[PDB]
Amino acid sequence: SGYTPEEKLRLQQLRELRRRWLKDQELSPREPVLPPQRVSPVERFWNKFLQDGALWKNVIYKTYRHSIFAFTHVLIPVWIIHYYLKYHVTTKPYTIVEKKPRIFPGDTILETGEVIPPMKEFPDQHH
Amino acid sequence: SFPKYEASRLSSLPTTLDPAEYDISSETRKAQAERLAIRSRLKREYQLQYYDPSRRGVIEDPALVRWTYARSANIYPNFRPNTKTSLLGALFGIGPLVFWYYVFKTDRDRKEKLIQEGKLDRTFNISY
Amino acid sequence: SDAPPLTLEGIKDRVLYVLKLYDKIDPEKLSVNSHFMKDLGLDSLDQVEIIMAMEDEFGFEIPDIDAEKLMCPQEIVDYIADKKDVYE
Amino acid sequence: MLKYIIPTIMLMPLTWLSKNNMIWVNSTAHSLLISFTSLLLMNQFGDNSLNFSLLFFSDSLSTPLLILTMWLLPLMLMASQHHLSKENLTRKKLFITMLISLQLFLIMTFTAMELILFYILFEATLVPTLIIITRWGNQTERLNAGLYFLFYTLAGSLPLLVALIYIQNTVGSLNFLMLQYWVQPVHNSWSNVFMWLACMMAFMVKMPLYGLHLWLPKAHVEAPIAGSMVLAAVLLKLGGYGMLRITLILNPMTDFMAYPFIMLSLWGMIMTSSICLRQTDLKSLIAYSSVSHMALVIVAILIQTPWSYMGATALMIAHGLTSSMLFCLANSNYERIHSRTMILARGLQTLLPLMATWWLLASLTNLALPPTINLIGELFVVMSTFSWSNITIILMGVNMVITALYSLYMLIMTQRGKYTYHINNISPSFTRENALMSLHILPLLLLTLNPKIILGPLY
Amino acid sequence: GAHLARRYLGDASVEPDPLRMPTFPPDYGFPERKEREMVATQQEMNDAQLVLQQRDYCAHYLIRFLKCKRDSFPNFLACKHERHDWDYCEHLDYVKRMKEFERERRLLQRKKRREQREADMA
Amino acid sequence: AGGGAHIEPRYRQFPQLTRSQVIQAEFFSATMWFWILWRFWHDSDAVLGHFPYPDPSQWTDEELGIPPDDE
Amino acid sequence: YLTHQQKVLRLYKRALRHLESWCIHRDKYRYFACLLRARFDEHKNEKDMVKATQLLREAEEEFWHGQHPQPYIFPESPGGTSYERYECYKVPEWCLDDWHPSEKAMYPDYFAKREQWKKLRRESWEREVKQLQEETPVGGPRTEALPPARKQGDLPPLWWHIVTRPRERPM
Amino acid sequence: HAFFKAMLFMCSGSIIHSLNDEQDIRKMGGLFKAMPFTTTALIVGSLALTGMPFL
Amino acid sequence: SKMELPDYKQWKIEGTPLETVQEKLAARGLRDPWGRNEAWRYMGGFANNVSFVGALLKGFKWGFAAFVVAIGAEYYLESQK
Amino acid sequence: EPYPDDGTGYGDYPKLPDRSQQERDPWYDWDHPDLRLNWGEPMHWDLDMYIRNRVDTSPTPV
Amino acid sequence: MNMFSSLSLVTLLLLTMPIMMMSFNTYKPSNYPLYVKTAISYAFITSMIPTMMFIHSGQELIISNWHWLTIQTLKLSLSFKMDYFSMMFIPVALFVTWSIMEFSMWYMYSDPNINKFFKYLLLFLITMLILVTANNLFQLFIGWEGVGIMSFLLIGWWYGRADANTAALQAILYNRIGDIGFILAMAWFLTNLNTWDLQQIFMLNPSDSNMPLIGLALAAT
Amino acid sequence: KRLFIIKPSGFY
Ligand SMILES: C[C@H](CCC(=O)O)[C@H]1CC[C@H]2[C@@H]3[C@H](O)C[C@@H]4C[C@H](O)CC[C@]4(C)[C@H]3C[C@H](O)[C@]12C
Ligand SMILES: *C(=O)CCCCCCCCCCCCC
Ligand SMILES: [Zn+2]
Repeated sequence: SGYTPEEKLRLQQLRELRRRWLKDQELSPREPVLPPQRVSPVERFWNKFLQDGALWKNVIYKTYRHSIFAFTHVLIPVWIIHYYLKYHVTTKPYTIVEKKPRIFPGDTILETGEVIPPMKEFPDQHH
Repeated sequence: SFPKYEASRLSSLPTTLDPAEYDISSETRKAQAERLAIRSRLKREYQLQYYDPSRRGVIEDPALVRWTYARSANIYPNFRPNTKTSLLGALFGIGPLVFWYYVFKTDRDRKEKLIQEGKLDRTFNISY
Repeated sequence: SDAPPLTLEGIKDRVLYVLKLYDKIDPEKLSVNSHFMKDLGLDSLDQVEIIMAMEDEFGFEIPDIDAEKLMCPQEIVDYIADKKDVYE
Repeated sequence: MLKYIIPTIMLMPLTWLSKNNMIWVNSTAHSLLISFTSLLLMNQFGDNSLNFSLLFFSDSLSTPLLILTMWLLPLMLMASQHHLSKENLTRKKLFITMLISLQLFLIMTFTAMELILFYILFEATLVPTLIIITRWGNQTERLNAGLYFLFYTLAGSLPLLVALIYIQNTVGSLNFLMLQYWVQPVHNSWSNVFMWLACMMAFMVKMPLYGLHLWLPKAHVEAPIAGSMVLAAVLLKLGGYGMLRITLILNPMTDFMAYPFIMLSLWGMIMTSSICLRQTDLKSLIAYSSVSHMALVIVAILIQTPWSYMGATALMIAHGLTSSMLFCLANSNYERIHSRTMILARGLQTLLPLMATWWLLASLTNLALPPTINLIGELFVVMSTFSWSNITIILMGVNMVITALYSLYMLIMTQRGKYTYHINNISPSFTRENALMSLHILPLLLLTLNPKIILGPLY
Repeated sequence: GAHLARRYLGDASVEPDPLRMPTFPPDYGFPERKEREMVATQQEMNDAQLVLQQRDYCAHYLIRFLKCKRDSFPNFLACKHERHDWDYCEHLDYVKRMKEFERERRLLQRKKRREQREADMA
Repeated sequence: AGGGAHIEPRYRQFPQLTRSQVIQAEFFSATMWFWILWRFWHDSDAVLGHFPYPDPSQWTDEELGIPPDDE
Repeated sequence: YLTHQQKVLRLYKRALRHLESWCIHRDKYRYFACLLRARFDEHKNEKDMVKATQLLREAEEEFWHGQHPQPYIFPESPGGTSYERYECYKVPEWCLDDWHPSEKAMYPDYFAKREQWKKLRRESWEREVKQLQEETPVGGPRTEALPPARKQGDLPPLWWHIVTRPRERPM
Repeated sequence: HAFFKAMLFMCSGSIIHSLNDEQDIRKMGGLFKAMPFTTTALIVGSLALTGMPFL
Repeated sequence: SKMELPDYKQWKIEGTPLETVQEKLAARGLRDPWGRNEAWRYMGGFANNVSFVGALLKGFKWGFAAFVVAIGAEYYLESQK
Repeated sequence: EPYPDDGTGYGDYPKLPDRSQQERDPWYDWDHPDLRLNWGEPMHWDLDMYIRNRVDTSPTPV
Repeated sequence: MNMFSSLSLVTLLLLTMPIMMMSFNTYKPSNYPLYVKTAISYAFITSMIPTMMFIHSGQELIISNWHWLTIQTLKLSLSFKMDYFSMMFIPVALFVTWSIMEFSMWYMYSDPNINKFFKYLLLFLITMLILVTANNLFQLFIGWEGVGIMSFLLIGWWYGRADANTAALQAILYNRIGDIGFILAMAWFLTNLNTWDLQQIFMLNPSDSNMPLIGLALAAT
Repeated sequence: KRLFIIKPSGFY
């Protein structure tokens, strides 16, 4: 049932070829030949300064990455949104509708100072 | 021994249970030889063109072409009006149009009266 | 995905290793080039249960159209290398 | 409208007096300048339409169609360059001339204030559109597709000519502004029944209406790419524009005469959508899609509700950009494999990553993914028809299901899967093709931010 | 519960009809029952934005719970006592609901005995 | 992928482990039971009942108002 | 068609795999794996082709009733959970001829090696057609198997696509 | 629900990758000691879904 | 790096429940020539796998001690103030 | 075997078994692995319905 | 009110920033997967501020920032409804997505198109927060359809696998049937109540509601 | 051991 001599020889003929082909699908140590990409002063500054582990500074370096993120992604957008909401949205009727705050008995109101009577005396219970 | 397997339109009979994959007569195997004969020639013709390095483009497939011509262009010239096509055409074509005409016609007349008589509710209906 | 590749030698080593645990061959007489049906005295049903053991070793099925054409441990290594793209 | 008519005429002297190798650059550059100046027609008021003179006027319904028409001419020039490269220079100039005349007749048709002037120009579009199909089609079926297109229209146009003249002898004028004040109710007599048919069947054949649509799969398949874009983008919208105008003088007879054309349309959506599920030709599949989407416009116009007229106008603008984009995408493949069979080429997303993205966006708009204008118009028509009869939601919903299947079926069949092994000439996408698709989808997606300009007079 | 068998697998007139209750007069059988009073006022409940389902006699104790919730922030591991008082008050109100069901249950049996008594003797 | 230990893959043997892996894994399992036990200790009512459900039959007609059959 | 040894061999592997699906635990599978082998061992050889064919049909009928409703499948096999998963990363070889020269220069060595492969392909094409139009019956071939190169330095006919196919984990 | 059902899928992924893209549980077993951290999460999640008290 | 395969002979079906199968098959005159191949699954660090109840009881011993000591602090804390 | 000449416009197109493409020998070396077809093989009249994406007529366990 | 509203809209705007920067504005091919997760981490924190304020005093406000389209007597706006359901689900989705996003960096590290994979996940997250916070049906409908189509692209991620395409297309076949009910709900509310705003639906409680509710049940099925 | 990944032209 095995391979006939003609076939087993053909499979060997191709087998040598394929392994050579797969060997040719390899990259020389120089490749890829990237073009003259320039590095900014910030990129080269950190490469020189980050050579050593120096666990004491890795917190500082992490802070810079996060601090850069916070200002651009959390502080500028909130600035723009707040300016948009306070001076354009809230200048039109009912654009921002807010549920009136809950008023419990025995409370003081900031706007005028009204006081609501606490309650009628309760029939004290237990348990 | 075990209950027979019932083939269906959407459930074929397994090749193992088909009572024709065990007996192989002299003529039964003779035909199968030609099947792999004709289909072996095609595999040869395709591979002469597929592997050719001077060929860049599309290997036209006459089997594919005969398929579309039959599906689209060669239907009407082989159409004969008879009881089979005439009735199926009236049932599929005219049928549904008539059915939906009465469903919509009945409902709208029924709805119209409820507006003349005031029995319909349109209290907050000002977008139409 | 992080699984180390399979070298040509690694395929043979595990191929032979599995055969040695099959209680139908003499380990000393068992080399890479051994015909199951002509040298080591195995029946076809013995070879089939060798392929099933081989598939569960490398974790991939092999067709019965070709698995019924492997008659040597070396042929098994060639088939796996061809399928799994091993070159060195 | 002379500030657009005269510049369009001057495209012909420019094309014929230009150098041999700069005809595609001169015509494309200046036809884009005409399109830019068409934004001045957006000066619309909430009470009165923009009336220019005794002949021409523009309102919120004509303006979006005028902008779409002048926008397509530059696009059609780009798509025609590949298959005309080996063509004689003299004949390559006559091709560019037929398109210019087609634009000239179209802008004058969408602004004509007098219906007979509208009819003459409405009927003049057949001549250049026929020559494009019959002269510059590739297959042998173009000759027969030319006759089907020619005679289906005229068989309904000639009765329209009698009906329009009969109205003038009775009302005294066909000026559309006059007809808004002198219109009189239509009594229920057998004569008025046939007056209704004569006034509408010309516009039903061009939309087209299911049952009279056999010309579309022939004209939109055997026509070249330029012919297919204008055919499916503006020449179907002449039917819709006609009905939106001439229904002013058919009430209340439209209340009961519209029933047979609503069942052929509501049922025709399902039948034509279903046909797309088994088409073997990629260009044919896009054609049968036009029938399904144009069946909603017919329903919207015939029920005469403010929401339905806003939807119909938005449906026509949305479908013109989407339908044209699909034809362009189909032709880019044809320029490589030179066959329209849909299953011949598969797994194209492996070879052409960016052109596959255009396929995705083109498919989503076809199935009305919100908030695209495809969905805005299709939603309004579905909101208005529900008030007509709540049972219609059954038919509208079913078609939305079948639309998703065939829209995503052609995307999967050609873009996904495994590539054909013997198709070895799929060269990368040229900048022309990518620019051609981007000019279809970017303006379509931009109208979402300010959709009120394509909703029509009843907005 | 277990009464389901009686209502479905047993006699009907004995078991009440929750949809139609109450049936017998609110005062018959008792000597001028004292009306159940509510401490919380309509204006008071509105200012607390109490859900309608919570506008029950048990109100005026949920208002206590809310004030502690706001006056102990963040201390969600608190105000447990006020939670119990509102729970307990609902429990007492819930308990009385069973009493009406049980009271209504037997009063139906009386109508059976009295009607049976006159029917049987006559 | 990016980091982590570099434990080699055993061929047929039990895989290698690390100190932090087992301690951290074993830590959370213990914290689960402490939470269950502590939570059960202080609020066992929620998982065993809050208040006793009165038995309807043990009541008496006096607290219900069932008139005598005589009238 | 498929002879008689092949069917019983095919039928034997399925029984083990389907049985293996019920067993799950590896101690049980060996307990019944031998029995199944014994059941075939009962009717080994025995000649009498008419009786052997009759038994196999009953064996097939016996199998179908007992097949696992959800058989185990290897991930990278038809019906598995990874079949064709990596066909979306298998770009053909001819697509490299269309690269822009500005991006061929990033792999000067790889394309230099490609030139040799293409050069070999053109040179060897003529013989492979010669070799195939001589070692074939007059009425066209009757088998899908191809003959090898009956010489030294000559590549097997029709080798380009069988050799240069995409890798099984191309990315 | 989102917490422990999200956790269960992530923990299952750890099993699948470690077994050479194997999903069927008929070719698994003996992972209590091999993957303790996944084991702990697969058990914490397997109990929250069941509804163990106070989780 | 090179892979170091353990010795093939060390996998002995003895002790594992695989030889038991051979013993059970031997009771009817049958042998299974694969016991050793599966031997490694029942030996080494894979043997003595926990039971289902133990898996649910994981970490209870360590956790329980925290509970008893913790509640003791509460009792003392209540008395102090 | 041509289709019945009953006037439905089937012509002389070869009728073939209504077997879905999902139930063809998968391990074979098809010219179109996705479709399970060979160059020149006469395609079924309803081939686009039987592609592996749409309809499966394979034997069922029950 | 000023801090409550701003910290809720920034959450949604923050999630789109990685998508906006996909326009070759910042080119970090090897760090984009880490970029997206960091955005989700910062979105969880900002969402907690609105959540607490609803815990403290139960503050609820409605934002209608943009006037989009006005059809006769119907006015459509890009409204956001920050209430009980929005302020508790938003932290959970981001918290859970945060873990899935972090887990994906490990699981899909070898994928060649991991960059495209983290755009689709982020896009789905946006379409879920549009559905969650919608104050009108049309805005709710945009998110309802959006999550459907993103599920289609992610399910058929390995598009060479014919089984993936079938499962992807099948997932849009069933949701389209449900969409029939959603269109029915939009139709009934416009016809009879003359609105799509959730505020007006709850303020005109109709006695008869079997039809619109049946649509929602079909849609939710 | 980096290997060359064939991809369609990403320049155009
Ligand atoms: C903050 C995050 C991880 C930092 C860390 O290791 O802790 C890092 C990873 C990649 C960075 C981002 C990418 O560099 C892309 C953007 C361009 C600039 O780097 C600044 C903003 C920018 C948006 C960066 C913000 C921040 O520095 C990021 C998001
Ligand atoms: C009342 O509402 C009971 C409804 C049925 C729920 C309980 C079903 C199981 C009861 C079994 C215990 C029976 C009492 C011993
Ligand atoms: Zn071409």
